[PDB]
Amino acid sequence: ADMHRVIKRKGQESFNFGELFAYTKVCSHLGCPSSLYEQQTYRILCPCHQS
Amino acid sequence: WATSCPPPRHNFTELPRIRSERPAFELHYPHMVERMRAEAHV
Amino acid sequence: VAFPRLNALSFWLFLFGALIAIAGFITPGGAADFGWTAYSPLTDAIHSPGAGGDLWIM
Amino acid sequence: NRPNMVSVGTIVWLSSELMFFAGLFAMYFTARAQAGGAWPPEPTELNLALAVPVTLVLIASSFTCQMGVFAAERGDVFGLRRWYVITFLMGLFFVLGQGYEYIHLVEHGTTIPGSAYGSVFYLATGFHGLHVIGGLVAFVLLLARTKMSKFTPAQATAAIVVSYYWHFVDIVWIALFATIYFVR
Amino acid sequence: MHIEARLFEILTAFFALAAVVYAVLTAMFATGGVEWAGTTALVLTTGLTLITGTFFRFVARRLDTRPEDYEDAEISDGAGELGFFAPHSWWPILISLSFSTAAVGAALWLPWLIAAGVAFVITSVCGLVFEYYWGPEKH
Amino acid sequence: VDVEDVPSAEWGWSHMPIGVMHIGGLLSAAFLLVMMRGNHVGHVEDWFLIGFAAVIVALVGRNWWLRRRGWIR
Amino acid sequence: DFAKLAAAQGDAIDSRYHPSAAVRRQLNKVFPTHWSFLLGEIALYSFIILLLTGVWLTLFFDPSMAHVTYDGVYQPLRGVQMSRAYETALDISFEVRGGLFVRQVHHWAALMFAASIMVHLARIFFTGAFRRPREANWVIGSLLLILAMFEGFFGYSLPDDLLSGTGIRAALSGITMGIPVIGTWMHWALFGGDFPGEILIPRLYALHILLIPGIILALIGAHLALVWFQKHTQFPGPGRTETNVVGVRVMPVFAVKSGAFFAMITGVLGLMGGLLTINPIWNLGPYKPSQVSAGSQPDFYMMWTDGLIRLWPAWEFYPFGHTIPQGVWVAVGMGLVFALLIAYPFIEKKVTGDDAHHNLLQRPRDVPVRTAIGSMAIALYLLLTFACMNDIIALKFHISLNATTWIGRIGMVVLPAIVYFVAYRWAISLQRSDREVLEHGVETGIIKRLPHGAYVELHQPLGPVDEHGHPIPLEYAGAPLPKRMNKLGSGGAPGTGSFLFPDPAVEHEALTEAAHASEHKSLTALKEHQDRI
Amino acid sequence: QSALLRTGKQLFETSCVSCHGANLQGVPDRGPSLIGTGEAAVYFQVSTGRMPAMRGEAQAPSKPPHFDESQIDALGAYVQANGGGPTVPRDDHGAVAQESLIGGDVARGGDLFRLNCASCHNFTGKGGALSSGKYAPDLGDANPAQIYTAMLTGPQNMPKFSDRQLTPDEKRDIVAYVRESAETPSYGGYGLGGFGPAPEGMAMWIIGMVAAIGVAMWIGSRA
Amino acid sequence: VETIFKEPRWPVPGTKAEKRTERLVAYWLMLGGLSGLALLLVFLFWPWEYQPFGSEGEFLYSLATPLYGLTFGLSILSIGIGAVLFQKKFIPEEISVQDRHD
Ligand SMILES: CCCCCCCCCCCCCCCC(=O)OC[C@H]1O[C@H](O[C@@H]2[C@H](O)[C@@H](O)[C@H](O)[C@@H](O[C@H]3O[C@H](CO)[C@@H](O)[C@H](O)[C@@H]3O)[C@@H]2OP(=O)(O)OC[C@@H](COC(=O)CCCCCCCC[C@H](C)CCCCCCCC)OC(=O)CCCCCCCCCCCCCCC)[C@@H](O)[C@@H](O)[C@@H]1O
Ligand SMILES: CC(C)=CCC/C(C)=C/CC/C(C)=C/CC/C(C)=C/CC/C(C)=C\CC/C(C)=C/CC/C(C)=C/CC/C(C)=C/CC/C(C)=C/CC1=C(C)C(=O)c2ccccc2C1=O
Ligand SMILES: CC(C)=CCC/C(C)=C/CC/C(C)=C/CC/C(C)=C\CC/C(C)=C\CC/C(C)=C/CC/C(C)=C\CC/C(C)=C\CC/C(C)=C/CC1=C(C)C(=O)c2ccccc2C1=O
Ligand code: HEC
Ligand code: HEM
Ligand code: HEM
Ligand SMILES: CCCCCCCCCCCCCC(=O)O[C@H](COC(=O)CCCCCCCCCCC)COP(=O)(O)O
Ligand code: FES
Repeated sequence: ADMHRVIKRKGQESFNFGELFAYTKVCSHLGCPSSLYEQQTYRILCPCHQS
Repeated sequence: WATSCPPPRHNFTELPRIRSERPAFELHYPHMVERMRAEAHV
Repeated sequence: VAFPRLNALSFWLFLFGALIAIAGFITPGGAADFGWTAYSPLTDAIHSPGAGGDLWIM
Repeated sequence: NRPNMVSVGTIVWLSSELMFFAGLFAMYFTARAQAGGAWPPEPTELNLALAVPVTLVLIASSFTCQMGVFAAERGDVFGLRRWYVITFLMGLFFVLGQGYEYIHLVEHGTTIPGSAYGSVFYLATGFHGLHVIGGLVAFVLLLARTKMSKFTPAQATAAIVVSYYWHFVDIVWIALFATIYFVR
Repeated sequence: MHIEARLFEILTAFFALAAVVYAVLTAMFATGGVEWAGTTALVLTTGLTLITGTFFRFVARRLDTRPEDYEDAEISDGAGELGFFAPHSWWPILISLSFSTAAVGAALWLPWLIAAGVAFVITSVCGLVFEYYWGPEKH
Repeated sequence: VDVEDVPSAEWGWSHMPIGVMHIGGLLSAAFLLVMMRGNHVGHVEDWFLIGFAAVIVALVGRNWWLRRRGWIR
Repeated sequence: DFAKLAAAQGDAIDSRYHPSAAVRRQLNKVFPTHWSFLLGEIALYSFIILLLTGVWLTLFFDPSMAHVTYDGVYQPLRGVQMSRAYETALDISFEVRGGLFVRQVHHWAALMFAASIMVHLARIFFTGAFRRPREANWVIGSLLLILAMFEGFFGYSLPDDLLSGTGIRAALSGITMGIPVIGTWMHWALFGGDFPGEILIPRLYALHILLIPGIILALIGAHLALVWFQKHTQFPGPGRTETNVVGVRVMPVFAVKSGAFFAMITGVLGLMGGLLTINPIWNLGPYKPSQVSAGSQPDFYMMWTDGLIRLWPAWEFYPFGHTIPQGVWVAVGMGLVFALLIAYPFIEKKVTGDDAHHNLLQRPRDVPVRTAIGSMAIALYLLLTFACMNDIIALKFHISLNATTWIGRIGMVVLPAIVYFVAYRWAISLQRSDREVLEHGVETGIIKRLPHGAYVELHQPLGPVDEHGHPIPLEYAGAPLPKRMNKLGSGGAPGTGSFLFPDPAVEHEALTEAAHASEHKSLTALKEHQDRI
Repeated sequence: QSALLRTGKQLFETSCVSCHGANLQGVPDRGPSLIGTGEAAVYFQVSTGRMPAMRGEAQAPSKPPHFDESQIDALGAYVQANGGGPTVPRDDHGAVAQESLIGGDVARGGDLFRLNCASCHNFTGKGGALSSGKYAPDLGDANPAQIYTAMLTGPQNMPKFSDRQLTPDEKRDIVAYVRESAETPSYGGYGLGGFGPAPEGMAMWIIGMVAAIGVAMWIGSRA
Repeated sequence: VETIFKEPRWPVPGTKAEKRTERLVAYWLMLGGLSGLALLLVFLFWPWEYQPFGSEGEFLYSLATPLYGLTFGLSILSIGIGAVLFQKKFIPEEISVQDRHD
């Protein structure tokens, strides 16, 4: 039901298998594992510096 | 109203005689002491 | 006054008590939303589970 | 002569404290009227084999506290310390006695969330127990002040007003003890 | 201080009459019998004035006419030292902060914060009580 | 500063130039405003920055005007 | 017997080394007895406890990153793959009698060591002890504070746990690799490869047990030697000048006081190590790059470093195919703080222009600008430290996490400004409070009603009095002025005796006369000495 | 049992229709649809006391349960009858399974907790703060069935852990670590909340430094 | 170095207060020795081995480390308290002035 709100990045439009998305667990800021994925808000939170 | 504005730290450098509910009025207007007593009751 | 120290204690106790109740606004749930008469069992944990109501009481 | 300002302030505040216990009494009486026949209900089983000796100790603490007042008015600081230390020890026994009774009541199924009777019983007696604990702190603080300076009439006044709070606490317990363990 | 005690006795009589009348008026007319939460407050409201009124009665009968209790008293009659009044103290603000710390802990139900607040309150209250009694340092 | 303003004027460092505090105030508001350039999507924080920057600017301007008119020194 | 032996050994030592003039010159040295002067001893005592407990820990710790399978007594970790560093760390706390107690005391000792330096730094800064001729003494101490933080940071990274491994991965790796031009060269050189490598823990272990503590001990020795030979500053007071020290000699008052203070510090650290759980590594688990936790804060002395990372905005620059991450801001800002802290006395002497010899300390209220600046720095440090703990504060205190970040972000500049204004007014306000006592005496708190109705408060003059009741105003001398009548002895004495029974009246009067006579000549001796000089 | 379904709808009509509607379709901007949620979602949401909610905020917090165990089963059955979904595990007697859900291999559960659960919560499961206003609650009061249902259903912001992603054996091992770590006493003294350096530093400054400074003023002198 | 003030703490001999103060210092030292002896006994005979969750001996093991710090901490702390009291009640009070020559 939320698939219509997905915005694709240039060069990565076909990187998903339907409704399955694969994102790196390493935070781009300092390398901490950012695995606080909220299912409803679709927000991935890094517990080290709150990204 | 019988002390300065603003009052000192201890609120009073002097104290007048208290004989009614209006000591300041009695102090500032001594000539009205007799009138208030006589005209108090209608 | 009769108790100069206790008179000053009332001011600060009141000021910090008032700030605690108002401090419920910064909470995500919000401050108290049940009215100043805080009727029961609306003010109950089941019907008022947020910390804003708890800060209002204390 | 002169009215004791500290005594007047303590007595006036003590009367206000009585209204605080009025709310606690209201909760107990309101729940009692809704019991329907069982007050206290099962499995709560109050025993007088422990409450009575603990209550008598608190009552006896008032007599020793009053003895210290006589020493305080006489100017005998050492006599004041002796009687207040004894009062503190027996006052401490009341807290330990009440705490011991709490453990057995909890183990038998009488808890604050377990029953409505548990709520009115624990908050009414527990808040009084907090007052006893607060009174014990007052005893220690006053006794510590006696070794700081010479025994002055102001120092003796502080001893008297502390005993006023202790007498008020003991009187409140008598009302609570009679209401709970006798008026069932 | 005859008038001071008379004020509380006047309130005592009215509170006692209201508590007795309202208790006896709800026992036979209110639905459910006696209004308990409501009556208990009225009965102990009388006790608030009774305790203060009785103490003021005993105090009045001990001391004679004070300069402020004399209809025609002179200002010079009250000359002399009144007592001790604290000139300054930062302890009261610390007591309020200590009490507020425990209240926040109680509101959010933080056992560690409640314990810290209670310890802070005792420490702050100790400073207030001992402020004008600490002796000079012995080195 | 002199004795009547700071009683312990000769006992230590007691004077700070007003230019440093006035310029620092402007830089304080400038730092608040530039922080709106970020990855946050919400604007509630943006209005808080604007309000604080405006308050700081108003205080700095009020002090500078009072100092210029001679009301305060 | 014993008396003969004392002289026998005493002559034997003197006949060989003649240590008579040197020792007597060390047993006659005078140190002031101010309470704040014992703050630096707490840091010294904590370091000694760290040395003793650290040596014990080195006999059971294996600093290796080689993965092994756990077969110890801890059931919740049987079979879990972990490094030898985490393998022996569990062995110390579980397989060695008293190892957990020693481990907990060592970690608490480190926290006391870091906290004592900060408190001791505050006294040096606010009292002006860093001035001439102690500019280099401040610089040496500043390096000790920097070394202590990094030494402790390498301390809890040794067990190789998931909590500190996450801190290592962020702080030690991501910031280092984010440095411009030569950022990945340092990371590659320090880690011996990519994170986590196989040499980080042994290198950290060596730097933490031999190199950094060796430098700290050398710096402490120079610091203590400089304090001992360049003399100790004293607060202004009766008999206190700028060419003499007032206090007690070393033997025996200072030696007993210093030795007793060491025992009580050890007891406080010993009690806390055996009453509060610190760093429960077994509950933390071995470090894995695929695992993380909320609340990954470092130790309190390093929280301000992590708080700066959280608060600083996402400001990166991408110049011509390159990248400058948000870690460069923290790395540069961290060095700026250390540079400002080390070079503060020179900055102060350049701005104020005061380059004179100073031996008497300044009360913090007498220097409002430095007190305000120090209060501003303390407020900024506290805000940075609490910003690192924002997530736990958000969870416990029911605050939005976005709110906590923005409160610290806006408060990072607003709060230091507010604290500076309050501290500046507070310091100047304290000076006015002292001026009131000088020109009016100590307020006794007794209110007296005059026959005409005037209400006046009895004042106790601190000096000579003029024609009528009002005294002549005294001059401020930089010393604290009494404000409580109880501190002047107006409260008397409760009475000689036990807490429950009184002593005989003759004994009480003799003791109170002896005490009253002792204070009469103790004060007179200072006045006689002060008048002479 | 037709009595159970009718009783559950009878509770729903007076408790849940305000935000979920009469036919469980969900009221827009007030509450989602309950179709397909299953009995496990209702059981967890009611036993934990989370539902019925009272207002819209970042998260509805936990509170004392509004319905007793009998009423939760009726409420769950009514929702289960509409759209199906996961069901709460039960023992032989038909009651909610509590003891049988404890796994026998805690070491596997600890690693699974660290990989999948200790991100939002902490290692000892004390909780954590989410993005904006939201926060992960403490796990020290949840019974094993509540943890199992939370894993099955995925409350407000919690990735749903299906029986395929996490097998019942893995789920049983996960709750074993959660239940064990809650009641294991701290070995080095007081646990200090089990949060890490943050309480350790605060306790240090308020105990060790207060005692050290207070001792110093006792030994030292003023002025 | 010049000592401008030097007097004995108890100029008047044969006083009950002096004997009471002597016992107070001794009591703290005796407490430290008793706690140190307790540390020796606790470290040698108290059950220290780790016990798994749900075991009978888990509670006793949970107090092993806490008892180590309680006995060790109270022992040296009591000795330090007695040493401070001895200096403040028996070591003569002195004030010494030393020329800086800096
Ligand atoms: C000279 C000075 C030097 C010496 C100083 C050192 C003194 C240290 C004092 C303490 C020493 C204790 C030693 C024994 C330790 C022990 O054997 O302990 C057992 C267990 O007990 C706790 O289990 C609770 C339950 O039993 C469990 O059932 C429950 O599950 C669990 O709950 C957790 O787990 C759940 C999931 O399971 C979660 O759901 C839940 O949320 C939570 O996480 C509970 O734990 P928790 O709530 O942590 O605390 C609860 C505490 C309540 O707090 C406290 O004591 C707080 C007080 C001390 C803490 C340290 C100080 C901190 C400072 C403040 C933070 C200040 C901050 C203010 C800010 C101001 C400024 C800021 C701007 O009640 C108690 O113990 C009651 C005991 C009271 C003791 C009072 C001390 C006596 C002093 C008397 C002195 C007399 C001397 C006079 C001489 C003359 C946990 O610890 C367990 O791990 C631990 O295993
Ligand atoms: C930079 C940053 C993160 C700041 C933003 C967040 C923020 C605004 C902070 C304050 C949070 C608060 C206090 C919110 C609740 C509402 C409220 C009452 C606040 C304002 C009220 C007000 C203005 C006045 C009332 C009176 C007053 C001024 C006093 C307040 C008293 C209190 C309780 C203050 C402390 C607040 C605070 C931030 C301190 C946290 C202390 C820390 C870091 C401890 C961490 C800690 C934890 C987390 C444990 O679990 C634990 C477990 C066992 C033992 C110890 C601990 C322990 O110490
Ligand atoms: C069981 C277990 C597994 C735990 C781990 C092991 C562990 C942590 C054990 C530690 C045990 C320790 C270290 C014990 C401490 C014992 C101790 C400190 C003293 C015992 C004696 C006592 C308690 C008091 C009464 C006895 C007595 C005679 C007292 C004083 C003794 C005398 C005359 C001299 C002091 C000797 C001493 C032991 C103290 C050291 C103090 C030192 C070295 C400081 C000197 C010093 C100071 C303090 C400065 O301020 C200074 C300022 C500027 C420049 C230089 C200096 C400087 O060098
Ligand atoms: C962040 C996305 C989380 C992850 C990862 C895990 N949990 Fe969670 N949990 C999270 C939230 C936001 C909530 C509350 C939601 C609400 O509507 O209130 C929870 C709640 C729980 C509970 C309930 C505890 C109680 O109510 O007493 C349990 C038992 C629980 N979660 C367990 C759990 C497990 C086993 C996890 C790993 C598989 C796990 N959680 C991960 C957020 C997040
Ligand atoms: C490991 C770190 C440190 C240790 C062991 C330590 C220890 C000591 C000790 C024991 C003293 C003796 C007098 C006193 O305690 O006041 C002292 C004095 C001093 N310290 Fe520190 N301290 C440390 C950190 C610092 C820091 C961070 C600074 C400055 C930023 C500093 C600067 C000074 C100065 C200037 C003095 C002399 C003060 C005076 O003579 O009055 N030290 N230190
Ligand atoms: C200023 C000096 C020191 C500081 C601040 C310091 C700090 C620390 C800290 C905080 C830890 C973490 C302990 C834990 O997590 O349980 C640690 C561990 C350790 N320290 Fe130190 N330390 C210092 C000196 C020393 C010395 C001198 C030695 C050796 C002689 C040493 C050896 C060790 C060892 C081996 C460990 C790991 C043991 C373990 O974690 O179980 N340290 N240090
Ligand atoms: C392994 C053995 C370790 C021995 C450690 C020292 C024990 C003996 C102490 C010697 C003190 C002699 C005092 C005395 O009165 O004898 C005196 C011997 O002559 C001396 O003064 C020698 C001076 C050397 C003393 C300096 C050495 C360091 C002492 C530090 C003490 C803290 C006797 O003097 P007299 O004849 O009574 O006038
Ligand atoms: S490490 Fe992921 S937010 Fe800084």
